[PDB]
Amino acid sequence: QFIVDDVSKTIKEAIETTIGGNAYQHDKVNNWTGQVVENCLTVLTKEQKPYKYIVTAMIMQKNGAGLHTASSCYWNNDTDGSCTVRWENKTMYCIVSVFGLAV
Amino acid sequence: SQFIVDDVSKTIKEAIETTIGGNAYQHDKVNNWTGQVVENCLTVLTKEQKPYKYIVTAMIMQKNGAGLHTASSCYWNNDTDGSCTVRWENKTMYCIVSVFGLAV
Amino acid sequence: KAVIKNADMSEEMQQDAVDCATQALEKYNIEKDIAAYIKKEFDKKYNPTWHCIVGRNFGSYVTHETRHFIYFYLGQVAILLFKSG
Amino acid sequence: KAVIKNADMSEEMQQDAVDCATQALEKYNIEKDIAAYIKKEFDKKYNPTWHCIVGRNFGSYVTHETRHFIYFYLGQVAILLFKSG
Amino acid sequence: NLSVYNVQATNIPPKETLVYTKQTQTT
Amino acid sequence: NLSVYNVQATNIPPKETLVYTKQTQTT
Repeated sequence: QFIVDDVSKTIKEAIETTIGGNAYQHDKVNNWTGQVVENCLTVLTKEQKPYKYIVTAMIMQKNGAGLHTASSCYWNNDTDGSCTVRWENKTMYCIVSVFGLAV
Repeated sequence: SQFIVDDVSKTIKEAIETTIGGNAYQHDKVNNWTGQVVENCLTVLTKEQKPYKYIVTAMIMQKNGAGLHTASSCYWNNDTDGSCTVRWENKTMYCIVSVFGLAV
Repeated sequence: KAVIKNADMSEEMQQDAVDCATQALEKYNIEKDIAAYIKKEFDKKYNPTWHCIVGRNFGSYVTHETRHFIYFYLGQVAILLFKSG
Repeated sequence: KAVIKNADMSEEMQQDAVDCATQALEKYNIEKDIAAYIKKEFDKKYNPTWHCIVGRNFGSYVTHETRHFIYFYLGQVAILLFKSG
Repeated sequence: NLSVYNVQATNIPPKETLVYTKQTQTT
Repeated sequence: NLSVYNVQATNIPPKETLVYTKQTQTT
């Protein structure tokens, strides 16, 4: 069972980690991004279930440029499962997704 | 079979250059572009008939001076599985496409 | 003692316009320093970028953002103030 | 007969702003119309978003972007012109 | 078995805050 | 059987055009 509602919270907890309550600037950004992906990974491999996991996290200064994504994927449409969540402040749109798959 | 990294990046490229090759950024269109780009590879690496599962993403960001930042780790078997990212600028938008190749 | 001449914005923001103007008026003697006072004060509170012009006989053609423009008299001093960029 | 008090920008632009304003200052007699003419002309050429003040008594705190600012007299009439946003 | 999926989704275009153009003169 | 594997990180640093402030008084 890919508990999507539960793995929902897991991602929203990748804001109670790093500077998910500060603000954005250039020279210190690539510290966060990588780390957000890292910590959300450990807490489903610790669970060692029969899943694999892909997980991406994206960050774009709130300048007024347009942003558009695409989520075409191809898997076991009953056991495999996706979770994407969105969070923003006044500085930055932030956007994260994770993919669990079978065997 | 397995996951030839070139036989995806050459396959991505065509997609990119097909959909958004020869036009600048425009809101009324973008999302249908990304929609194609991705539902275009998929139509190609499934014809391919490999024992694989796939995930395929597209970014398109306007060039306006905003600051974008990518990060992507995974949890597969490094020997059976692999993934390809591809980056594509014009004048009015950057663009990033990333297909992943998990085995059954 | 204010006379509003032309207003876009905000009542509440309208106020801090007059309010902190009234302050520059009595703090500073020179038109330029008045301007600088009101600009910065508004850059700070209401976020960049603002522009202040203060004088007695000047004319003006400017572009502002909706609901971020005001031009008013204090005594007989013209005060213009708007956000753009 | 034009004195440049402070400039950022740009020989050609500069001298284009100068020679323009003079036109302005012979067609139009009202201070607010002189500004109009210059502001409009520049949005045409050099792209929005420009702002103009034209006055005998005024001071200014303003924020512009690079090589897009000019402040000169025509006799007594002072022109402030800059780009922002 | 193996199939295709969505497509969620995200899409956030620009906004460029509006702007007006007003002119003033002094008495 | 399986373990983590490498990030794929790519970033386009902002820029944010420049701007100066200016002050000017008439006579």
